[PDB]
Amino acid sequence: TNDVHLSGMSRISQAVLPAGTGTDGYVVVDATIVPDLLPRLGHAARIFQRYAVETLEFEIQPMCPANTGGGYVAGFLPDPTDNDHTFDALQATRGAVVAKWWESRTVRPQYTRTLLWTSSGKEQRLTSPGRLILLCVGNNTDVVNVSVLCRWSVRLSVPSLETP
Amino acid sequence: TNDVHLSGMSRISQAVLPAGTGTDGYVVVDATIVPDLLPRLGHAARIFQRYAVETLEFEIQPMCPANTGGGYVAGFLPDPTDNDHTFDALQATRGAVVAKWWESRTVRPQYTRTLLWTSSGKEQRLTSPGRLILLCVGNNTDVVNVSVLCRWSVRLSVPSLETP
Amino acid sequence: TDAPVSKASTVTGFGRGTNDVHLSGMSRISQAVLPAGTGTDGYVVVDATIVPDLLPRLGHAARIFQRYAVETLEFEIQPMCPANTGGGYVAGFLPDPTDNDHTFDALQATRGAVVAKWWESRTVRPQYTRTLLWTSSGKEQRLTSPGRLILLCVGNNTDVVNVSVLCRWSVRLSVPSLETP
Amino acid sequence: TNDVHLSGMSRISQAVLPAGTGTDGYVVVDATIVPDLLPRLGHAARIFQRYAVETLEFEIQPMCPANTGGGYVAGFLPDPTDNDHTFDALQATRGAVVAKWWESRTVRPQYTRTLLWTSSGKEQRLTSPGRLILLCVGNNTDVVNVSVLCRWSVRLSVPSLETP
Amino acid sequence: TDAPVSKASTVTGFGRGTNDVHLSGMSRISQAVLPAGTGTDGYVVVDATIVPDLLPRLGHAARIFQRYAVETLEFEIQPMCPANTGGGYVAGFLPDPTDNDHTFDALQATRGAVVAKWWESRTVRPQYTRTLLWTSSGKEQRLTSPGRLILLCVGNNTDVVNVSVLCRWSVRLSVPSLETP
Ligand SMILES: [Ca+2]
Ligand SMILES: [Ca+2]
Ligand SMILES: [Ca+2]
Ligand SMILES: [Ca+2]
Ligand SMILES: [Ca+2]
Repeated sequence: TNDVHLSGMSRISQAVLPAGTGTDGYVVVDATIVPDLLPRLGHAARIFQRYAVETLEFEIQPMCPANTGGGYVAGFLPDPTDNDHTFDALQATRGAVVAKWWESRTVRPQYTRTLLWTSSGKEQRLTSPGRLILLCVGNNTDVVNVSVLCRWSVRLSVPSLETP
Repeated sequence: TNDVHLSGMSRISQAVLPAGTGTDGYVVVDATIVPDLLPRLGHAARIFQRYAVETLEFEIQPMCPANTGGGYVAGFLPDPTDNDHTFDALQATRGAVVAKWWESRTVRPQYTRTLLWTSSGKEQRLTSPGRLILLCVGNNTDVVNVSVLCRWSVRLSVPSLETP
Repeated sequence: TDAPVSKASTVTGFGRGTNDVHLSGMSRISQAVLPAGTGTDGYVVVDATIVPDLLPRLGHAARIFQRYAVETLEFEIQPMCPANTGGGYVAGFLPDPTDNDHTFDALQATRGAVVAKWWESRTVRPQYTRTLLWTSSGKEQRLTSPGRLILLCVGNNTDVVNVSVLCRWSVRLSVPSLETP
Repeated sequence: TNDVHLSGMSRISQAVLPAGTGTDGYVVVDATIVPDLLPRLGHAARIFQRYAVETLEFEIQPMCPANTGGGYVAGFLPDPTDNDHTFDALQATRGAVVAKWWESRTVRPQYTRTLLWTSSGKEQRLTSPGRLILLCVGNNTDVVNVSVLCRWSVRLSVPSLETP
Repeated sequence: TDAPVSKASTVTGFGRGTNDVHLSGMSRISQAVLPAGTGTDGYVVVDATIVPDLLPRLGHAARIFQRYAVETLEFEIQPMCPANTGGGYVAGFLPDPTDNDHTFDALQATRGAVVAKWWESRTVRPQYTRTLLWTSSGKEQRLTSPGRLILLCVGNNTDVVNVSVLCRWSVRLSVPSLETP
């Protein structure tokens, strides 16, 4: 048919959290997972109309001095409209992880296996499988550079060219 | 999987219509059927993101003297965005009933079986299967204590804590 | 193929719409609230000419059709007054829209007329014309409406009566068009 | 695997030949068929490294009055390095067509089915299946608006983002 | 029939030429005359890149075709010197046109290489690429030529040697065109 199964890895966000401001509940990476964020999927969505996320797995890859004594929590809220940035909301979601700033982690969430829309629109629940939230649980002694890699396996369909 | 199946009866609305304030077309209960209204299902959906109604059967218990004069009509619009609160909408829809103020009737409605969302959004078309309306046909004589009990049976999924 | 001066038109499917819809349903043609003591013998509670405009969901469907034929027509008087009220009502269907006589005898003559007390419901199964009737209005209304429902008070009423006249229509529209108000 | 199959029609070139400027042998469209020219396939190949043409069928739509005087000849050299832009090359190759300025013809060419590259290189012999030429046979009378639409069907591989 | 504004073109047989010719033959790719005493070890007697231009009768045929595939290639070294001359020759076919190494070991490594004395003839049955190669030149010559024949003096020659390198090519041209110099 018209379906194409693409996959790859991408860096949705990279943030330099300064030393001393790593207070609990402070959002570090609060990103909405739309095809725009992923570069290869960004190019591939412009030539299609409806996609479905078959597999989505994030990786937190902090790069900090070992003297850093803080921690992070990572989660994937499957509701793009959600504006809650509390620890309990993250931890309740499937696949949420808690770790120290010197340990990379993997988040395996529960994405909705439905046919979404590549393009943007008025309602975000039809255009984004969810949104990733990372909170700095503990105060960090040193500046921490955090990178949130993503591994996606979408199924594009309904061929059509579009514009940003 | 995560196909939590729940069922049970719950009072969506308790209304006290005063005597002599039953002008025809007066709306007694105008409730958008979201999981938050149902007590047990409210707690259930506070820890889930998606639900899908599998069996919905409202039943009306008015506690009134058998000699009271008046009547009630009940219906369930399968479109939450509809704001029409007249007898025409109720008589048009399927499963609507009309009865005397002392009778108990079951409003077996036509609802959607897709996967809706347990939280608010821009449109209610993905958050609630419809809207229940109860209108006071004729002028009541005594005081009316009506209670609408909802026999619901939904299936939840996508575990995630939520805050109202 | 050659290049002609002007090529032939290629509109094939023009004026080939559907000419048969068996629309049916139930609707309230009249709602009345009689104050106590005003139900004098002969008072006209309901005087409704059965036209497609009167029926709400049938009006829009008849707007896009020329002729309709009533296949099944039934009325159901449903008073909502208590069982302690005194008086009677009579309900009937005059098959002549131009008739303006409003008396108990006139209704009683017609087939299917019902006489009852106000605390009891009745169904008026009438005699209507099966022929095709035009949807739109005209000089003579006898080509547009099967008849007129009339509901009278047989006797003086004691309490306040809230009657409701329901109709179960079943038409078969044809001759497609886009009739306009 | 990574055998993304795509297909569709796309206008490689829109040309406006002025009236009275149709000297015989004038080249209207001289396009090397790289994926960049095709709009949808351009976006597709910006996120891939190798493609392999599986079905290539150009079709010419000139919008001209039926009474115009002149003609067009079209061909597809399967060698991108060829710089000959004369009628001899077109009449030699397979699938070439000649017609009046108001007629639509399909240039069914002889192309290579190997795996080419989506980016530039020292030689075009591994980056494009060939070169399309459209020549103005005879002198045009009116103004000519020619559009060449390419029915393409390629298979991409080796995912990698590229910048033009 | 009617008279159209402009009649349709009637060119039917356009761009339908033959795309398969199995041209074959034999030709001399190099003729050398070595003066006595100059056949020092390692001297390059023959260094010939096998291209359609080099083969005389194949050049014109490849001028009217795009891609050719070598189906059978064989070389025959035929010295014409007497039997009283001392020294040896080595002949081989490097399958890489860009290779410029000219040593005895390089030829000896390849399959089909021959080493002989000057008063004796040998046939070089080489290993060539069966794939389709473009007739015309380009940026990379590895898509245009199967390889390069190299003939060296193994040892110092005593008399004057007149060697002659013959090639038995057998190609299969395709993808018709009118390629130009
Ligand atoms: Ca779109
Ligand atoms: Ca939510
Ligand atoms: Ca009419
Ligand atoms: Ca590249
Ligand atoms: Ca060439």
